[PDB]
Amino acid sequence: GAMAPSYRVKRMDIAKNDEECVVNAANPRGLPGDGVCKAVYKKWPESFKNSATPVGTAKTVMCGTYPVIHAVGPNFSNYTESEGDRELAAAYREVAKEVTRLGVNSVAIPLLSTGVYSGGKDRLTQSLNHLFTAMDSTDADVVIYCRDKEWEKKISEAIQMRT
Ligand SMILES: c1cc(-c2ccc3c(c2)OCO3)n[nH]1
Ligand SMILES: c1cc(-c2ccc3c(c2)OCO3)n[nH]1
Ligand SMILES: [Cl-]
Ligand SMILES: [Cl-]
Repeated sequence: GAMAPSYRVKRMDIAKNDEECVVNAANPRGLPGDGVCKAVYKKWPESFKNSATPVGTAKTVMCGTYPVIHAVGPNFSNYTESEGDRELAAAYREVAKEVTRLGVNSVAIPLLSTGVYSGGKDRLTQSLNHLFTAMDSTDADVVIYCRDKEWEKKISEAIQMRT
């Protein structure tokens, strides 16, 4: 575990992370995808061997010895708000199981279902709160990666508010 487990947020490509493993915002079919998923495909293509996994689950595949945790958030275009909320919470619980199993001291994580699976809604708070619900009981240092300047500020505020 980390000596003083923390949350941090950085505004940069998660493919450039400085953590011991990465979470991919994966699609269920293990396809290269878009956004975070395509960045992860470019950096760790070997990790897409048999990475297909259902919505609400995570499946880890090693790129060398570097673990890629493929976490499949729901696409809110297809799910009801209620069912999507349940699957988004479930994906993050499976990420916490994998991070724990791997024994890493740090993990790079995107906000699941906030991009093209958002169904056109701002889900920063919904996705971040499910991240915290899952990761709070882990002792890994968590580094959240985002692209938007305003999201960075809002994620940073939410982290600092609970310290
Ligand atoms: C294509 C674009 C990017 C990207 C991701 C996050 C960023 C960023 C660029 O500039 C500010 O924060 N990664 N692949
Ligand atoms: C649309 C979204 C992105 C993207 C790629 C990598 C990222 C990211 C966003 O947020 C952190 O790591 N590229 N084009
Ligand atoms: Cl997404
Ligand atoms: Cl973002």
